[PDB]
Amino acid sequence: AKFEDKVDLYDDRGNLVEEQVPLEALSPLRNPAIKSIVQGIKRTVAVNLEGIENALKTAKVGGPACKIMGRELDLDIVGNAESIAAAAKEMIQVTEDDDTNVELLGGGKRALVQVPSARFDVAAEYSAAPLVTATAFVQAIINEFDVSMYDANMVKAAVLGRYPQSVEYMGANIATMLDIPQKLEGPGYALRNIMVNHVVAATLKNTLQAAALSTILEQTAMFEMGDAVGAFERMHLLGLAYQGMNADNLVFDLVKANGKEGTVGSVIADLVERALEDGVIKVEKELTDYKVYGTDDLAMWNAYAAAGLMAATMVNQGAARAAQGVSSTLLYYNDLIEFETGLPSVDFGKVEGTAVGFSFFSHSIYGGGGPGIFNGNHIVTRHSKGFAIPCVAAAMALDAGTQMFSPEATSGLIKEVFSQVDEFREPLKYVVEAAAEIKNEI
Amino acid sequence: ALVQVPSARFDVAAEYSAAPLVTATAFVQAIINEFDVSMYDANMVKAAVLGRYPQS
Amino acid sequence: ADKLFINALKKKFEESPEEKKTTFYTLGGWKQSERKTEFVNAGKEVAAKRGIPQYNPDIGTPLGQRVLMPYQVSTTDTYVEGDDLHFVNNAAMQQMWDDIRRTVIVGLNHAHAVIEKRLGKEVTPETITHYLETVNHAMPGAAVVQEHMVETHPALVADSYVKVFTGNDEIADEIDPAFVIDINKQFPEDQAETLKAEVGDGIWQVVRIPTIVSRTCDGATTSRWSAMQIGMSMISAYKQAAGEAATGDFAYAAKHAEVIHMGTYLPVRRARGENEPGGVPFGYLADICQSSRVNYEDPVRVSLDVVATGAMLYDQIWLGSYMSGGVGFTQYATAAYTDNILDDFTYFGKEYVEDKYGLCEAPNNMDTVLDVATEVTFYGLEQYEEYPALLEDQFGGSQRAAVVAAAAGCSTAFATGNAQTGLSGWYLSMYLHKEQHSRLGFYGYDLQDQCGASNVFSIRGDEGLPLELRGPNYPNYAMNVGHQGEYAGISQAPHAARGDAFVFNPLVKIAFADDNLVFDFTNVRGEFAKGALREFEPAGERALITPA
Amino acid sequence: ADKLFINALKKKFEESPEEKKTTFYTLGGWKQSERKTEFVNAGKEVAAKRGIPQYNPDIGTPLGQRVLMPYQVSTTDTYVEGDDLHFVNNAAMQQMWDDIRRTVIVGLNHAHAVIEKRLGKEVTPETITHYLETVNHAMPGAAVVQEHMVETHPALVADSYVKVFTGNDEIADEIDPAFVIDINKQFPEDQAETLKAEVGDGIWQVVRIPTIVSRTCDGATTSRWSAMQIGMSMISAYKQAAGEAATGDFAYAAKHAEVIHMGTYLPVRRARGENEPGGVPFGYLADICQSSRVNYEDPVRVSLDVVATGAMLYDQIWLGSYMSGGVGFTQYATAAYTDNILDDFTYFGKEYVEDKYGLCEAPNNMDTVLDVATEVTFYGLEQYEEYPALLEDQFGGSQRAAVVAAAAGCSTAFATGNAQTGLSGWYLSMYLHKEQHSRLGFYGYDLQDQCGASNVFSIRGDEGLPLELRGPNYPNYAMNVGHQGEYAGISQAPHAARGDAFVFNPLVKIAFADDNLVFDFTNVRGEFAKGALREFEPAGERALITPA
Amino acid sequence: AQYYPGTTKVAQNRRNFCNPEYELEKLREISDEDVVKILGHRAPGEEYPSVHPPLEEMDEPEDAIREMVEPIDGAKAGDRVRYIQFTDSMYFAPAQPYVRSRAYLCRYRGADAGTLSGRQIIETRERDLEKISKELLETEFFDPARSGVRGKSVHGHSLRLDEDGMMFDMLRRQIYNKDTGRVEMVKNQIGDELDEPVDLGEPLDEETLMEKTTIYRVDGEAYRDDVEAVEIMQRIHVLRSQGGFN
Ligand code: F43
Ligand code: F43
Ligand SMILES: C[C@@H](OP(=O)(O)O)[C@H](NC(=O)CCCCCCS)C(=O)O
Ligand SMILES: O=S(=O)(O)CCS
Ligand SMILES: O=S(=O)(O)CCS
Ligand SMILES: [K+]
Ligand SMILES: [Mg+2]
Ligand SMILES: [Mg+2]
Ligand SMILES: [Mg+2]
Ligand SMILES: [Mg+2]
Ligand SMILES: [Mg+2]
Ligand SMILES: [Mg+2]
Ligand SMILES: [Mg+2]
Ligand SMILES: [Mg+2]
Repeated sequence: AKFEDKVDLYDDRGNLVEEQVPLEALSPLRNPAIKSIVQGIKRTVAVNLEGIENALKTAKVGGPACKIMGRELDLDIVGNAESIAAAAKEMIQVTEDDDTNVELLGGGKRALVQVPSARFDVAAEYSAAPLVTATAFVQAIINEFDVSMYDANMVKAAVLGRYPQSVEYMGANIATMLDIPQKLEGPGYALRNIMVNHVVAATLKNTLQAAALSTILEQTAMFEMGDAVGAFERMHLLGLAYQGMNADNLVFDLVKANGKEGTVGSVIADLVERALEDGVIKVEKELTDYKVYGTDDLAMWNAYAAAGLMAATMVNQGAARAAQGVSSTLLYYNDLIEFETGLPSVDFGKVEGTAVGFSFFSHSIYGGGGPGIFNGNHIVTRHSKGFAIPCVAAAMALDAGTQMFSPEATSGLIKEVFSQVDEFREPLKYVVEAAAEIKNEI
Repeated sequence: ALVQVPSARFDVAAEYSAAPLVTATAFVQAIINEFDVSMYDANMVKAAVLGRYPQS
Repeated sequence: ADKLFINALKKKFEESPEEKKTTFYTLGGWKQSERKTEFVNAGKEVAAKRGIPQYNPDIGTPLGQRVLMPYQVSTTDTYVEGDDLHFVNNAAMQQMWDDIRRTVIVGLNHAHAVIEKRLGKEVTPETITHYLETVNHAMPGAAVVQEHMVETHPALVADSYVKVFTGNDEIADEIDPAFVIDINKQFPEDQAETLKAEVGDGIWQVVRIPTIVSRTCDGATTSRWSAMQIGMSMISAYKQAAGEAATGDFAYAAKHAEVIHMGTYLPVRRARGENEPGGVPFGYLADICQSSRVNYEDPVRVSLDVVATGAMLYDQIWLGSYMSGGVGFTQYATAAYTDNILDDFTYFGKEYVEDKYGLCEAPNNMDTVLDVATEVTFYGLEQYEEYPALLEDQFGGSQRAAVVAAAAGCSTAFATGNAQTGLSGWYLSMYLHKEQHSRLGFYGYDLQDQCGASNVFSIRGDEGLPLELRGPNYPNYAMNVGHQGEYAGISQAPHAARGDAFVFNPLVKIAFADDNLVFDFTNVRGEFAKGALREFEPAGERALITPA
Repeated sequence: ADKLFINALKKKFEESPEEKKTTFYTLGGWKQSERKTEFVNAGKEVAAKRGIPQYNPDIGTPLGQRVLMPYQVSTTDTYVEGDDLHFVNNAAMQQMWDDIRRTVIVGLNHAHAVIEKRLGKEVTPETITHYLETVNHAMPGAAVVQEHMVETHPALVADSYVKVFTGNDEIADEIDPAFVIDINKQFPEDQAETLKAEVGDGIWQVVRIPTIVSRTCDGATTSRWSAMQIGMSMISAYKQAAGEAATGDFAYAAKHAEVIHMGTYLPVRRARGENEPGGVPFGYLADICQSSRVNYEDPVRVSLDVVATGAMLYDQIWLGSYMSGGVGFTQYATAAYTDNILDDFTYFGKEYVEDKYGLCEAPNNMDTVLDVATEVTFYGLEQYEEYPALLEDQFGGSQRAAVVAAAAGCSTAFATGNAQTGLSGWYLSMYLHKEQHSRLGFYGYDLQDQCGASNVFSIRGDEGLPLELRGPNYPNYAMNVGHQGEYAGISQAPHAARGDAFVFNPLVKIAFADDNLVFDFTNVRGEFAKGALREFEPAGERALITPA
Repeated sequence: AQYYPGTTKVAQNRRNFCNPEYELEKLREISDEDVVKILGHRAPGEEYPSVHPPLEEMDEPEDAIREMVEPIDGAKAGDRVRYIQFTDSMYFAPAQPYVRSRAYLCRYRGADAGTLSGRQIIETRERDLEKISKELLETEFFDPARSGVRGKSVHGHSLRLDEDGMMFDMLRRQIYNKDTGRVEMVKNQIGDELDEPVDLGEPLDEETLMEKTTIYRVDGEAYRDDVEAVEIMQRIHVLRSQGGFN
């Protein structure tokens, strides 16, 4: 309705699911699956019961290497997990048939918790998830074992760590994909402060699903930040569709055509040809043996170029099966395409700039780290408005084992719990389905 | 002006900053579009609305 | 025997300490004091030099209508006017803080794993020793790879270096001992065994950046500066490309994944980065103080050395400057480390507990809290009632509240072996004191005090925490003098009675067991006395680069 | 006549500046350098005294296979090795930052309203003078109300004081002139009139706390310390109860309602409180520098004094220590204040603009950006191509990128009279330079550069801001050397060309027009040279309280 | 593909380096063993170390992207990622830093390229790196006087040449032999002495350097006179500027 654009949507095998879907059916503001994903990420907590038990038995609470001799408590938490989880659930829920979920995993070593959505509807933010979950499990453990008044503070420290002396839950044995509100680089950034490795872990390293989840989170943040309001809204929606949703099978087809022998440069050549074939760009001027291209639709050129960028990452880092060169792809795809065409690169230079710093901060002494530790809230990688981090998630999904700070190292607790959730694990499926459902309401 | 940003923006947001951020940018853009403020000058509209953010 | 404070009271006043009356107004105001006289003279010289009035004894009210007292630094025979204990006037106090602020602990465990896996290279005691030669050139601010680098003057940065420690005696013994904090040499045998078992085969760096840099910059500089020069030294000593993808793993490990900050960052109202005083938990401060490894046969001495460390840092520098400033809070803190007063009260409590229960043998419960904290509170308060000179010495109610309750809380923890019941005894002391004398501290003293009992054993989000994990940022504690250093003492007390090698973090305990520090953390009170006498030599000065 | 860098190039190298060939490897490595020789000897002594190896010229790679150059401090006749421009080795550089960190501006407008409207007392120049005498005793750390206070040594805190200013000449003249920043004395006529019009009848304090305190503590201490002693002095001078309800209005006014920090606090990844370098916006840095009020007939000189101020603070101290550390970033910054190179390029651009447009006469549009920034970029790059000695001097691409683009961006702003098109010209310069030489800066240099064109004129939440309001916390700018000080110069450029008295905050401009500061902000490059020569005398030393 | 605008020899050389259908001129022969020695990552006869197991040994789930993208040979094997780094003199070396990164991502698969003023690097799986490195070393990407293989201590891109026409090297890895007029590599790229030196052939003469260079300079072809290349850079600047605004 606001925009006339339509897109064809596909599954992660490259098969058509629904043709001619209005662009706004994919908007975070309209699509009910994106709403369910975002509310799900606000409300879901991983609880490490085994970790709580071990911290208590050794008195190792409050952060790395910390221990309080004489405070040890030996409680059979994992052996009584069913009871503890049920008692916690009774405190966590609002009513008995609401959407609270408390599910044991790993023979009671872990629990998936989804705090009821209704607590968030009367909350300013999202910290009720860890805070309600933490106190419910602290109280349920105390009540299970009749832990005394004198000892119960150790249970609290084992669950939530050094908070509130520390600002973070330092040493906690619960985890969420979000991080505390004080760590936001700016207001509106919370859906950006989600480690790439956590996205890759939740999607079980399926490259397209990782790219989709990351794009959904990034572009949803762009709405919360106001970046996708007014003049920019269509640019952001088309980015979501083409870079993260595989609209028109463009990413998929570019990878298919370049996967056997291709390079970043061969993907660029194919994308420019496709943009020309589709009327997105046209020759504006002839210089000496050089065509200067123009466009009457910068948002659409940006989106095609963004799909090419994702494909280039998949081809380049997929061929190496090593994620580190994503920083280089993000840079030189954009640098090469501008000199190839005379048109601006993705995000009007902001991907390329993000890539310059990200390259530096993943190959230098000064900060950063490997690709998986970045996120849209990281100072190095915040600058592009959603068009860079999803490529990093695709690259880390394709990494075969070259990283020390891999998702296995950083994100195991998150993987066990959050990959249980179908809409987190396979978002592309659910978002496409919801878009097809609401296609006639736009 | 009293502004109440639609509740649906908050149902797909982590927190509450969409209210000032969506309001600010809608009014910045509306002012620029009302007077056809040039590219060279429009950054002053932004400063007048939202202040020294993001340096502060 | 005489109470432990009698010598000091006899030095302060002409009357015996029991005498009830005196005469005032005869001493000539400020003119009675060597120090105030020095200040008046300096103020005249400063104001003339710069053309703006400055210190003037005739502004506001006339100091010294009573005796301006000397203070005995407890455990010493040094007596000084209190102005020599102000942190601004005491280079030992400033250096104590610089030595903490400029330290970080940085693992080599992830780093050695990156070397073996991503680079496919060996790590051995020999490659470590070469790395340590390299990093000890680089850390103070000198180059190892690029041409045309310009460097820090080695003499300006002579206090900066890197050592290591490990629980693996085989490696510890093989490295040049110049670079090793040797756990076997620094700790008595039982403590050493505990500490080595905590560390295991881990290898950890203790990095100290230059005092001149820490003073120019802030605490949040320390882990960055450390990581830059660890990074350069890894490149040089292990033959990486000088800036390849693996370089970033060393950076992330040294800055985030295997760093221990002394303090964590603070909320916005009191915005500060890492390695500032408010971020240092009470258990860390107890572990920084090194009294535990020297004075272990005397748990009172260990606990009160921690109180001195914390009262000075937390009340004088932190609350009295970072969080306020001006004249500040010298005597709110000196009450806890002068005139052997806290020592008298705490030795009484220790004896009470040792005779009635035996150390660490009392039930860990409210009955023990009520017994011990009440008995010690009434002893302390009785001393102020029996010795008018003592009451005129610790003239502010807050000072008395802190001292009496520190003795009561430490003694309760000596009985239970548990800091949490120690903390409950602290709050009970305050409530009893308030009722006994119909006063407690300053207008705001007992905010935490009145929240106190209910929050000792709470488990709620921003309320529940074992005392060792609390610190200056625990909400109720974030504002007020006369508590934080005493809480560090209570955190130390049960561990000192138990004979534990550390209170909360063994790495922090080992990291200050080092005579290459500028300040001597084994004898905090002795150091404060040396600074008061103008005899302590700090690092960081600019004399080498300024005119004669 | 000669290019302004020729004398410096002839000092550095035996060959003429145009000569393409030289011979290397013949100078004895570090032995060629007086300074490196001093460092080798100092490292031997440090290591021997402390028992830990330290500086060692044989660790890593051998410096000085090429000439280790002297640098001319621009606008001076002083030539020094670059190590003498490292902030650690340069007391002037350290004091420049201390003087900023320890300053806050605090209104008396709410305070005087509280006195009149709430205490029911009159305020007049006489009452203000009495208040100022009182606060000049109290501010350095001395008492005005309580008995038995212990105080800071006046000579350690001689640099701390309070002055005031107001735009009402007749009020200013009635307050004792020892305490007044006299706008008419410090500023030329037209600037004085502008500044007095901005201030009007407002009355503002400039408070400087002691350097020794700022060094012990942090920048967020400054407004607190200021407020405590303002509070005590309001009590004493206007005869309040010493702690009544109205006392809290003075606290809130001095700490929040009418305080102006030099820097705002930072977000958590780079957590810091107020008054740290990253919070100082570019327009404030240009205002702190005082070149504008003394060199106003030369807008190039004004602009490049601001570049020097900012390159040193932002790259050497801030990025090179607070945000990293080690050897750091001396020559990334010196490129912008040595050898008269940036001066040569910027005078070229100024003259080009004068000839084609006239200063501030060009249309404020992209046509002007394309014209000026391209022409000036090509001139600067041609100099490196024509003079091989120049290219070997500014050997790092980042240094050249910053210098060339600063001249291009300042020149563009000289033409348009608007900083935003100046900023666009900076980014265009980088793009042209990158295509010309197939290189630009270090690995991460052009993150902001490639975001740059699109963000110049953006209006989005965390993108859109006039350049004067941007600073080291603007997202794209938060990490990288070779930009922030140059942006402060571009912020100054159009205002210097227009003859404006200030860039962004008139109170900040006035607040540094004060010869009672320790650093002389009117001549930043001259002070850097004085510090390099070891001839600068900083505040904050502990010599009076340490052994002779 | 068109690669780069402009009508100079510089611009054509930039296009030729990027265009994988342009046959890079081979200037010198280097043995496989000698490429391995110059790289310095493994010893002659040393098996390729691994960072993870061979792909075939892994239990990877279905992933359409993985399935469509063929891994390079070293990725199939689990090879370490290693590097080769070059410094190019501003006195008319044939390749230059952005030229290299742009060209590498057109020509080579699975490549992590980084550009800096004084050094330019590619990181990829070790066996593939050895094949790429032979081409970087044998062809007109490299001149043994005006380019250097340097994993550290890279200073020299902006320095005056020595009397032999050689770029500065703090570590003197490449030595000009007056008796042959050829350069030898005497150390590997990180600066360790080689058992035996590697012949790198003769430095290109001035005429040939000028034919082959990709740097614009006032004393060669000036960028400001390649007006079509400047036009495109200016165009990019303006279009990015407008796009960021509205
Ligand atoms: C003006 C206030 C209100 C306020 O916000 N702070 C004050 C004053 C402030 C000033 C006093 C300096 C000066 O004289 O200029 C300083 C030093 C803080 C600063 N700005 O540097 C301070 N208090 Ni006070 N403040 C103190 C104390 C106290 C005790 C003093 C009781 C007594 O009988 O003497 C009482 C509170 C109480 O009754 O419990 C007190 C009050 C007060 N405190 C009353 C003034 C009392 C009076 O009119 O005499 N402080 C103390 O109890 C001991 C430590 C002492 C602090 C200096 C140090 O620690 O060395 C000083 C701490
Ligand atoms: C190890 C890195 C990677 C990294 O993360 N930082 C380094 C090294 C680091 C170290 C070097 C100190 C030492 O030698 O021990 C320090 C001083 C930072 C610190 N830890 O104190 C630094 N760089 Ni670097 N770094 C610099 C520069 C540079 C230039 C040098 C090019 C040349 O041809 O000489 C290049 C980047 C580029 O090519 O553009 C560069 C690279 C590199 N930079 C390469 C090493 C290059 C080499 O192997 O020789 N820096 C500069 O371009 C000039 C300013 C200079 C900085 C020191 C100062 O500002 O005085 C120094 C800034
Ligand atoms: C990126 C970030 O580091 P982390 O990724 O958070 O470790 C940041 N450092 C920097 O920005 C380094 C800036 C100074 C050194 C590089 C100058 S080009 C910081 O320490 O907060
Ligand atoms: O008088 S107050 O209790 O307010 C301050 C004591 S320092
Ligand atoms: O080589 S880097 O660009 O990473 C660092 C330059 S100081
Ligand atoms: K400091
Ligand atoms: Mg019970
Ligand atoms: Mg044609
Ligand atoms: Mg030995
Ligand atoms: Mg000693
Ligand atoms: Mg000593
Ligand atoms: Mg030796
Ligand atoms: Mg002067
Ligand atoms: Mg061959």
